[PDB]
Parts: sequence; structure tokens; C-alpha cells
Amino acid sequence: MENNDLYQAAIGWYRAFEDCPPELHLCCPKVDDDDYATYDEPDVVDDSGVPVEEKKRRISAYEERFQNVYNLSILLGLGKEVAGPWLDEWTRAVDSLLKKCDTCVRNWHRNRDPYLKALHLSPEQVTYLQSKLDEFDRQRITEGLQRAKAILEQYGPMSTVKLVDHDMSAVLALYEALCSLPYLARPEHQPLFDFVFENTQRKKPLRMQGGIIPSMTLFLFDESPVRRRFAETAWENRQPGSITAQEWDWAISGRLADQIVSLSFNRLQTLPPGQKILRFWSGFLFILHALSEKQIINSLRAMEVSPSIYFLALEHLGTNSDEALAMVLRALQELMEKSSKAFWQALEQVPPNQLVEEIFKSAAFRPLLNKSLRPELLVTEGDSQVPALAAWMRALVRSLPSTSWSDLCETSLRHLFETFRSDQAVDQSGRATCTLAGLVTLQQCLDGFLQQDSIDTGTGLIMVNQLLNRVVNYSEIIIRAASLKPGDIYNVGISKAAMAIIHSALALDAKATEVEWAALIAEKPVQDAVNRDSGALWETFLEMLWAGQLGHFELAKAMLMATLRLRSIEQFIPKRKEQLKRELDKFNKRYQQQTTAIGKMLNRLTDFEPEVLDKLCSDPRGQTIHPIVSSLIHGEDAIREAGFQLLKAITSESQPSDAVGRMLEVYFTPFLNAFSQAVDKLTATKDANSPWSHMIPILKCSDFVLTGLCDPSSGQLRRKVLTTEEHAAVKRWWECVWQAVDHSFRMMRIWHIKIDKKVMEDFCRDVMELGNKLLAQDGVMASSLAQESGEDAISKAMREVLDPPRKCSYSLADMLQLRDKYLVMGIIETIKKLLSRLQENEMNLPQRTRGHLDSMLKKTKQRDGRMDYLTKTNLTDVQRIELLKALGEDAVIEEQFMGTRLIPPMDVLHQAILEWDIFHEGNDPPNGYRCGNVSDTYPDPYSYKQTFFPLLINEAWRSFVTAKDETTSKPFGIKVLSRMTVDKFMEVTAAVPAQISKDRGLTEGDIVIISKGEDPLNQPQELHCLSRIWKTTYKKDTVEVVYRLNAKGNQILPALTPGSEFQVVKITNMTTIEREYAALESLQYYDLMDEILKAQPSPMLTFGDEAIKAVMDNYQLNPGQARAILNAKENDGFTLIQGPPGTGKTKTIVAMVGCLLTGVLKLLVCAPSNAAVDELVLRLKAGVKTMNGTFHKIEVLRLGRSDVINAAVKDVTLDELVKARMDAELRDQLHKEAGEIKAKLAEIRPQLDAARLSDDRASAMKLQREFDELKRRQAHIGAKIDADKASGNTYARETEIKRRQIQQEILDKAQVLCATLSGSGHEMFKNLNVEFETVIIDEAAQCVELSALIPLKYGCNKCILVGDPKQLYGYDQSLFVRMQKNHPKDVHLLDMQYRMHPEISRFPSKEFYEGLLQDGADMARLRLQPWHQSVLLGPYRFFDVKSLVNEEEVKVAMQLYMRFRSDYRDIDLTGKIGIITPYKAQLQRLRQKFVERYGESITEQIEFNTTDAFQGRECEIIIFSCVRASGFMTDIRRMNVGLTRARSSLWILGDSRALVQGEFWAKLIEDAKQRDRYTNGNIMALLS
Repeated sequence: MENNDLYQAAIGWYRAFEDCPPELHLCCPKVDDDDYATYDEPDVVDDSGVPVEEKKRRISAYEERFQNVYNLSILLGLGKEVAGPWLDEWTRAVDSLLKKCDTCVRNWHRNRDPYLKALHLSPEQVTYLQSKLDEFDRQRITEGLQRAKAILEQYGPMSTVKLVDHDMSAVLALYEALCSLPYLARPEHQPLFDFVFENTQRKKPLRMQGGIIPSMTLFLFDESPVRRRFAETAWENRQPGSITAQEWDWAISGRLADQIVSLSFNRLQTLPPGQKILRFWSGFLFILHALSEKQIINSLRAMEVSPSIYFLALEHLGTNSDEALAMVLRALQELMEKSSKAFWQALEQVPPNQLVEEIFKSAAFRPLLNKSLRPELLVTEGDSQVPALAAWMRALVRSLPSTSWSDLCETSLRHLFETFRSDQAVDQSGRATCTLAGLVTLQQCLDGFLQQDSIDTGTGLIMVNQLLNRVVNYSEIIIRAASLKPGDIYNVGISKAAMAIIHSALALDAKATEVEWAALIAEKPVQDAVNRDSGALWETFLEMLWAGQLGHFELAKAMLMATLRLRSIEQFIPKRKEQLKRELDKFNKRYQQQTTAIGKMLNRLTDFEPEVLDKLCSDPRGQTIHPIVSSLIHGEDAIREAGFQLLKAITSESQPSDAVGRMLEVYFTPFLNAFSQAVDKLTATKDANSPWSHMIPILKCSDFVLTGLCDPSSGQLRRKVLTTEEHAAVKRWWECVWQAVDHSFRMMRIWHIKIDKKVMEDFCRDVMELGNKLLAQDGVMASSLAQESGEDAISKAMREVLDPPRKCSYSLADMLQLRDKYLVMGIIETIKKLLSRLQENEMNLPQRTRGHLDSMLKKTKQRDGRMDYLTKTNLTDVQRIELLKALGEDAVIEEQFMGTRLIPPMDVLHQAILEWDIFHEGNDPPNGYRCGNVSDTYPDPYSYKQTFFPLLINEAWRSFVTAKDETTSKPFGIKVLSRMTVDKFMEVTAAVPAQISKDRGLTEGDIVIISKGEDPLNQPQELHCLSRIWKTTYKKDTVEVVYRLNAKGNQILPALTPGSEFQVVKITNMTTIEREYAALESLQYYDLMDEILKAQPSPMLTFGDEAIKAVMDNYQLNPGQARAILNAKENDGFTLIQGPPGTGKTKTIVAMVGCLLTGVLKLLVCAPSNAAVDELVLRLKAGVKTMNGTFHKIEVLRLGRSDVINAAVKDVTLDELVKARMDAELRDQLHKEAGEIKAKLAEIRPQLDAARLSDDRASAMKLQREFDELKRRQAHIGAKIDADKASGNTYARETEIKRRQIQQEILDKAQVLCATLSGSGHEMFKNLNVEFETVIIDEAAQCVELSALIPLKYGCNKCILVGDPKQLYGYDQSLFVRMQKNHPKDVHLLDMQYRMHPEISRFPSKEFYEGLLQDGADMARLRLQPWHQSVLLGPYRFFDVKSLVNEEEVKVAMQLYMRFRSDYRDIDLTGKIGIITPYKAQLQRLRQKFVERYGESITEQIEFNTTDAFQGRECEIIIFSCVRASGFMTDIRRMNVGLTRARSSLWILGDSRALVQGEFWAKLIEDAKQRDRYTNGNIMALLS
């Protein structure tokens, strides 16, 4: 019942309208007129105090009133006639309220359409209801418009705020008119509406709130530009998805479909207008600027109109207007960007190639580039302005699937390279734009393919090869966009794009090679789609990468960065008796070709000009320098040679060492970091096939790096100062080097069955040389790189260095298991040095290292009972004892070897010598050292230390003081190098000329007075200290001497002369002193405890004398000579025989050698003087008579100085023997070939310059091939030359090994040797194995007790010494002195003697020998030679004088000579004149007086020598003349010496009063008065 039921529903609606409160906004959620709360925030706490619950309640009240008004839409359209005045009041209320809330009016308008969709009325009924509603709305709108027009006409124009006060009702009416779709559709209302809009919208573009309308949007397409601006302003305020889907249905989707129909191609069935298409696309873009991807897929993609926006655009691609086409392309790019899925699947019916073909076929494509070239149509891409085709291609490639990218790319070629852009109808700017678009598309595709991780052998390589073939055909197009001259107007920066494309292609090829190598190594499946001519691919790029090309810096850097990728690629070694698979062989061939191409590229890079190469080498990225290091360490021989040549060119050097040093001094931190990274990468090679032969290049590179960084003089670490980052880099380098050494040893441990004897020797010996260098120069480099001051911090730095070495200590110990003798010695020396220093470094060895040491060196009982090294080690018992001493368990050493000897560290004595200033002025040292008793043996072997060590310090200070004042040298000047402090010492290195080296006599172990003052000889205020010499090599041609100078802290460290030079002069030599000190410190374990270090001297024992006459008969001995020997000869220990020198001590020594042979037949003949050694050698070797009657002799070797010696014994020097044997056992063509190759290369360089500008393809190819071949040949030749230069070390090592072997083999044939204490001071004896149980010491009275112990180092058991208490502080009195004074009974001093005149020997016996030395037998008859046969020329003529200038004395000597030549006439005194004086000035005056008064020819007639240096030497006419008293030792004991040395003529000269200091002179005068023992007076009258 429409009437009745509608009236009931209208009664309900009238209750809901009037009965419900109308004061509140009925159609809006507003509480009142001033209620402007955030009604849009019902979920949030509304500003009206309505929280989420209460704001949702306000929204629900609004929605419930809206549902009431929805059911009451029928009430509003009921009509008054049906409902009387009810619908009239409803219309009045609608006019009052619906025209009051703008949002309510918009909602009602939008819901009327929803209500119409929900209206169940017939089409006529629905039309009638809509017509009635529209009639009411139009009546209201017309009344409002009339009121507004009247107000505008009367009151004139008013601003929006003013117009609000004028008629807010008119403002609301206009707002409704802004959404009055039917009124707008009414043609009659168009005039008044247009007039009102022009009167209103002309002022400003109204920024109304609450949604938007499409009327102004259509006016944007229409002529109305004011409403166009209004629409633009309204639409430009929304963000993505800012519009509700309800609004989308209300005004967006419906109007969008309406516009699509207005442009529906199927409905149009023809081409559309250009302006229409442009406006439609522009509106779509403006709307979609605030769209959402969710609104795209779920609403836009779901907007199902014919056709859908995707298919609609697929059809509308036929829009053939130029600017419209550009806008359409931009809109398509934007749409693809919004959702790639939408573009791809919404157009899934269209293949991408079909879409590309449709797009590229644009009619306006040609002209568009002309405008695109202009700035306005220059598409703002990134920071530049390129064609919009680039944006379209980038969007397409970005949104396309990876598998779908390939074929489209080929089609993109048709668009850009093959068909469309390749057409000749393109203008210059047009062709440039097309080429730029194609290049951009190719670059985008390459970049997308780059980010891939893994794939099988698909068609990506095929696409790369197609690009390479195109850009090879487009070598012109592509490679000359790359080679385009910049600055062109048509240029669009395509040069950079082409360069980046080349770089990306190289990187992709490298990644493909890496993937293929990994798959081949892993035997994983791989397809067989395409094969890449990587050699040819790079060759195509090589033509553009040719030298001298513009912009080559970026291309070269890119090529190097790309080649850095193959840094881990390793050539797959084919198996034995197996053919590599087709894939494997293809991979090998491709790798070889790629390596050759990379080498050619590196050669061309080095071919860049020195300025160009230098500028390029300063890359801020530094990755090129990392690739340079990789090439320097590349395992391919050709790659190695190319990298060496490139590095030499870059650093501008001649040899690899110089280039390394220059690089270290230049870019130490970056080069070090890159080298560490490269070493880490290369070392990561799998241990199954890690570098076996290739590690040799790695080892050589590491050795070069060490010799560059930590060299003595040119060492960058030594010369320069480290930085914190540099410190970290150096630590990383040391750790990497030690880890590499460890890996090399461990790999050798496994490949001992795979290491060839020569190759194993080379590798192991190089490892051992690196270890020697480290434990010696990286000890120095460690001091240079100490963490901080203090033993703790420096030892911490050293322990950090040793940590990789401590881990490698297990490998080092395992290496001791080897068998090569030279390797054995090297391993033993490395173990001793490095390990003992590490133990001294206080850092305990690893528990694994200690266990391995125990299980391979410690004496444990084997299963068979062998108490030896638990793992076999053939090292000698001495070497094994040393290895045990490394652990430092002397108890274990005794219990293992001794059942219960080497050189000790000289650093103690060296530091003592260096700190103890010889120039100081302390007679008593600050320690207050003094002599004392020895008891013939200090009461402990350790008491020797505990007491004689202070005595040793006293003796060392005395020796230093004594040598201090004996310079007698020529001062010299030296240039210093650096002042680096290590262990309170420093290094002084200089390349002194060979003349300077010969003059100064500089050699290792010498002490030199390093000074800066002029004449510090008398100038204590000058700078002067002492310095020791370490080692003197030859740098190139001068002598590079590095002296281990003392850096105690004198006032010359601040005068640290990098090159400022000083005045360095040699002082003395401490080699013999060093040997003496080492022997004194070391002999505390000698078997002479009971003889030298427990309580007493050696014991004596008597025997029978039956064979004394037998010895006399067999060896010209005597019972008196035997009686003392009766105590010494049979007994053992250390025995001495006392007696005057005239008792035949030399003849008795020869007889003693004969008697020792009678008792024996290595006999060590220790002597204190070299001349006496030569005399003994003559007497013993020259006269050989064993107990057989023949010349049977023990092989005699004189291990003594032969330079200052007669040449007669020079045949037994054993050093001339060594040199002769080596000589008997014992490139230029390479240098000539290198010169010829360098000349040919220089000549080709002129041809290179000629053909470089030829620009002919065949000529360019031939010239490039010739240049590359020349570069390869030059690299090979230079590598061969450098290898020949390096071979000097190997040749020297082999020669040294052969020399040591020859020396050992020759010493093996030796049976007896004669030498001195310093003779054993040569370190070679330690490496020599000799046996000695008997020793013969000559002239014990002429040696220091300290050196006396050295002769016992050979473990002798029987020893015989020759020393008389006569003929001689007290710090070096004697060892036999203790034996005699302390135990006179235990001594055997002969009383009876021979070979002297009783008259002559009476004075020596009585005054000096205490009458014990019984004179000779019948020297008037036994020695009845002229001496006794000439009565007047008596052998003992007793005369005396009665100032040492003293024309009396000197002229008396002259007169004695004139009587020997005039009174007597035929006396020759060739070494027979006993002219001995106690003063050197007197000796010189005597020589001058002879040469003047007696004639210069008489200077050789008489021997003029000092008594002290006349030992052994014999003279017949002993005309002695003492000078004066020195003090009972050089005066009275020298007098006893003279009474023993001088034998025949008592022609004394002196004065009794002046010689009263010597009571022996008074005794001689008294005996002259008694038995004519002298005769005073003036003999000048007697000679007349």
C-alpha cells in the first residue's frame, strides 16, 4: 500500500526527524553549528572529546541517521500530494539542512546513485523518481543561483571570506553545483552556471574541502582554463591511495569508464583525435599520481571496462600525435613502474616482443627526436636530460622477467640497432637519440644480468656474445660513441654509457668464467648453450682499449677491476693417462686464451706513457693496485712476466727489488694491504692442488717484499716510520708471510713423495733462508716494530709475530725428520736460532710444539729399547745435545748423553764491552774488581763464574784500556745511514769505496772510533765513541758495510745522521778477544775441575830412569831433560817443565814430539806466537822420525797465519789447499740477447708510433700483433735475465756447501795440527768433527791464563806444557804459576842442564837461577867451535861500562863494532849480533848510528832487535847493552830474561851508581873485582 504503508513509514521518518533532536546536525556528525571536530577520525579520539569508542559512536550515529535517510529517500520523494503536509515539511527541512552541510549534500548525492542501484523500481518508475528528485534539486539550485547573482550584481564583487558573509547559502549552492552532475548535464543551465563560475572562479582556484568532482577535470580537457587550474589544484593535493574505493566508484571508476568509452577504439572504429588522446592521457597521469599499487591491482586492474586501461592503452597506442605520443610513452612508463605485475599480466595476451614492435612503429618517431633534442622536450632523467625513449627502455627492462629480457633485447636491437634505428631516415640528433636509447637499454640489461648469483650455462653468454658481435660491427657505432669526440652538440654522454657497457661486459665474462670453473671443479651439471670467445671478446674491447685513446684512464681502470675477478681462477691440471672431457678441454683452452688476452691487456696498460701510467697509478679506489699485485703474484708464467714488466714500468726501476722498494716508499699502506689480500686469496688454493711449483713465485715475491720493507739500508720499514694503519698492515703482512711459510712446509710435509730432489732443495732452502732472515732481520724488524717500550710490550709484539710461527713450529719440527745433510744443518740452525730466541722471548712454545719436540728430539726408550729421539733424527750427538739444550734441561742432557761445549750467547760479553768505556778514567772500576788466589783451582766450576767473572770484567777493562792508547792509524770519514735502536745498539751502513775499505781495513768484529770532531786524539770535548762492525757485504760495486754500533745513549744519538756523515776511524780488532771471552765464559764445563776449578793443579809422579839414556840415544834427549819429564811424560793432566831457554827448549820440544810419537805412533800443538808456531812446524813436520826409522809422520796442518809467515809452510795452510781444490773443481749471451731485444723493441717503438696513426684495420691489427709479440718476448727475456741475476744466491750456496764439504773431507785426512788460541777462535771448528786427547802447549809463560783454557776445548786428557818460572796487577800471571808456587813438590824443575859455558852460565845460574840451573858440560870442549876455539875472541867476554844517548855508550857500541870489524876482521852478524836494549828510542838511535857511522850497508850487517821480541831467535855474538830500569819485572826480571835470552858475550853497558837500582849489576861488578866477570873503564883507548 503505497499511500498507507508509505504514510506509516513517513510517520516513522517524521518521528526520526522532528521527535529526534534537530538542534544537532541531522545529516552530519556535527554536534552543533560550531562543531568542527575531526569527524574523519572515528577510529581515533575525536577532538570533540569522543574517544575511539565515542568517536565510533558519533560515526555510527551519523551512519544510522544516514540509513534512516536512506530508507527515507522514499519519504523525501514521496511528494506532498500523497502525504499531505508531511512531505512539504520534509522538503522544507531538506532545503534548510541538506543545503547547510556540504559533506552531507555530497554524501546524499553519492548515495542517491547507490540508492538507485538499491532502488527496486521499474525503469519508468526509477526515471520518474530520479526526475522528481532532480526537479526539486534544480529548483533549489536555480533559486540559490538567482540569489547569488542578485547579491553579486548589487553588492558588487566580494572575496571568498566576504562572499561567505554575503551568502554562505550561495556558497553552499555553488558547492552543490560543483557536484550537480544533472544540472551540469542540463544544457539550459549551462549559461547561468558558466556566468556564476566566471564571476566566482576567476578570482582564485577554489581550495574546497571534502572530495573532488570531475567537472573541472573535464573543463581541463575543455576550453575552460580557470576550472582547469581549479581541477589541477584540487587533484595535486592527494597522496598514493588517498581516495577511498567508495569515492573511486562514486566519481573515479565510472567517469574513467565514461572517458574510455568516449575514446573507445572499438566504438570509434577509427583513429582518435590527437588533442583528445593527449588530454585523456594527461588526466590519467594526473589522477594516477595519487594512486596505490593495491588500488592498481585490486581496483585499476579490476576496473573491467572495454577495454581495460592496459588493453585500452594497447589499443590506443595508435594515438598518432607527436606530443600525445610522448605523453603516452611517459604514461606507459609510469604505469609499468607502478606495478610490473600489472603491466606484464594485464597485457599477458600481448607478447613483449609484439608490444615492442607496436611501440617502435610510431609515425611521429622520426620528428620527435628534433623536439626531444630541445631542452623543453629533453626528458629529465637523473641529473641529466636524455630522450624519453631511454626512460621507456629502462622501465621495460626493469619490469621484464629475466628470462623474458633476452628475446626482447634482440627485438630492442631491431628497435635500436637492427631494423628501426638502423634505418637511414634518422637525423643527426635523431640518430644520436636512437643510439643513446639503444645503449641505455643494453646497459640496463647488462646491469640486471650482473646482479645474478648462480645459473647453468644458459643463453646469457649468448646475449653477451650477440652484444659483442653487434658492437664489433658497431665498433664504429658503439666503440666510437665510446671514441666519440666529446663536446659535440649531438653528443648525449653516450661515451660514458659505452665505456660502462664495455666494463660490464668484461665483468660478466669474468663472472661466467668463474661460474664455469667452479662447476667444473665441483663436477656439477652445466648446459651447452653457447661458447664465449673471451679472447676475441676482449680483442673487440682491446681495439678501443688501445694505447693513446682519449679517456683511456677509465677504460683501463675498468679493465683492471674486471680482470681482478679471475684472481682465484686456477687452471685444472689434467689427470695422468687421462684425456680431459670436451667441457674440461674447452675450459682449459678458454682459460689459456683469457690469460693470454689479460696479459696482452696488461702489457698495453704498461705501454701507456710514463706520465699517463703515473697518473693512473694514483687511483683513489686502489683496486687497480690490487689487480697489479695480483698480476705480480699471478701463477701463470706469462702473466708473471707481464706483471713484473708492468710493475717495473710503473715504479720506474731496473730490477724487481728496486721497484718493490720504490713502491714501499711510495704507497706502503695500500700496497701492503693489497699484497696481504692477494696472499690470503692465493694461499686459499685447495691443499690437493695448492701451489706446489707455483708457491716458488709466491716465495720469491715474499722474499722481495721482505728485502724491500725490512732491508738494512734501503728498508722502508727501517728507513721510514710506521703509522697505525701502516702498523696494522705490517702486522698483517708478517702474519700472512708466516702463515704462507707454514702452509708451504705443511704442503711439503705431504708432498715429500712429490718433491723432486732439486726442487725440494730449492723450496726447502728458500723457506730456510726466509726463516734465517726472519729470525735475524725480522728480529731486527721486530725491534723496529715493537708494540711499546719494555720487555713485556716488545716481547708481546714478538710473540704476536711468533704466534703464526708458534703454530708453524709443529711443521718446523716435522721438517727435522728430513734427511738432506744441508737441509739437516739448515733445519738445526733455524731450530736453534729461532726456537731458542722464542724461549728467550719468555713465550712458551705451543703444547703441540712441545709435544712434537719431545716425540722427535727428546731421549725416550723406543720399543726395541733405543733411548733416542722418539722420532728418528740423524742429527749428530752435538746437534742432538744442542736440540736438548733448546729445552734447557741439563739434567735431561746428562741422563740422556752424559749418563747422569758450544758458543754461548756473546751478547753478555758484547754488552759488557760496549758499556764499559775504555776511554773512561777509572784505575779501579766502579765494581771495585781485584785479583786474588786461585788455589790452582777455584773451589767450584761455578766458582769460576762467581769470582773470576769479576776478574774477567777487570781483565776486559784492562785490555780495553791497553788497546785504547795504541791507535797508530789514519783517521777516516764515513757517511752514516740511519739510527734505529735495537737492544741498546744500532746499525751504521755505508757503501764505502773499495779504496776506503782497503785503507781503513774494515771487517766484521772490529771496533772503530766513530767520531764527528776533527782531531779527538787530543780533543776530549769532541764527539767520539766506539762501534762494532757487524757485516760487510757489497751493495752493487762499493762495499756496503753495516756495523753493529753501540747505541748506549751518548751525545751522538741526537746527531742521528741520515746522510750527514761523520769521521769514523778503526781502533782495534776484538775477534781474538771475543774468542777469549767466549772460552772463559764457556769452559765452566771442562774436565779440568780437579785441575782448574776444584782445589789444586795436576798431580806429579816419579818413576825409574832406565830409559833416559835410551831416549837420549833414540831422539837426542838427556836424563836431565828426562828427569823433569819423568814427572810429566808418563803422568796425565796439565804438566809443565821449567828450565832456561838455553837448555835446548826448542830441541827438547822436538824431542818431546818424537817421544809423544814413540808413545802414540789429533795432536794439537798450541803456541802463543805465530813465528814460534812456524819454527815448531819446521822442527816437527820437516824432521819426522817415528819409532820405525823412516820419515813416518802424522798429517801435519798449520792452522796458523801464513800471510805473516815464510812460504815454506804455506803448502800446509789448508786454506790454499781448499782454494786449489775448489778451483780444480771449478749470462754474457743472455745479456747480449737482452740488449738486442731491447734495441729491436726500441726500433719497433718508432714503427709503433708510425703505425699508431695509420688507422688502417689490417695495418692496425698487424702492428698491434707485432707490438704484443715484442712485449711478450721482452717480458720473457727480462724474466730470464732477472732469474740469471737471482741464480747468484743459488750458486753461492752450492759453492759454500761444496767448500764446507771439501774442508771437512780434508780435515778427515789430518792427523796432527799446530795453531794458536785464536786459531780455534774460528767458528768453523764448531761445524768440524775432530778427536783430541793429547795437547802440547808451547811457552806457557807467554800467554794469558784465560786463553790457556781454550786449547782444552777439544776434550783432551793428556797435556804437556813448556813454561819456565824464570824469563818472566798480576791479572794474567800464569796457570803454571799456580802449579809451581802452590805445589812446588808437584812440579819437576830440572837442576842439571847443558849447552852453556860454565863461566858464562855461572852468572845466570847464581844471580838469576838461584844456582839450581847447573851449567853446561865442557862448552870449552863440547862447544870447542871458534866460540871456544878463538881465545882472544872469547865466547864469553866480560866487559862493563862505567844515559842511552850518551856518546860514551852509543860510541862504545860503535867502537865494539869497529873492533869486531877492525881488531877482529871477519865476523858476520847476520842475525848474530845480540844488540838488545830496553828502550825503543835507543833501538832506533842504534839503527841510525849503524846506518850513519858504520854505513847504511852495515844496517843489515848487525841485527838490531829488542830483547823481548828475540825469543826463539838465536844470535852468536850477543853484545847486549841494557838501557835502564823500567821495576824489578821489566828491570830485574827482564834482567833474568836477558841472562837467559842473551847467551855468549857479557859486554855489558851501564854504571854501578846508575844501575844501583839493580843489585845484580853490583854483584856483577863485585865478581869482576873477584873472577873477572866484567871490566870497566874507557875501552876507546883499548880499541886504539
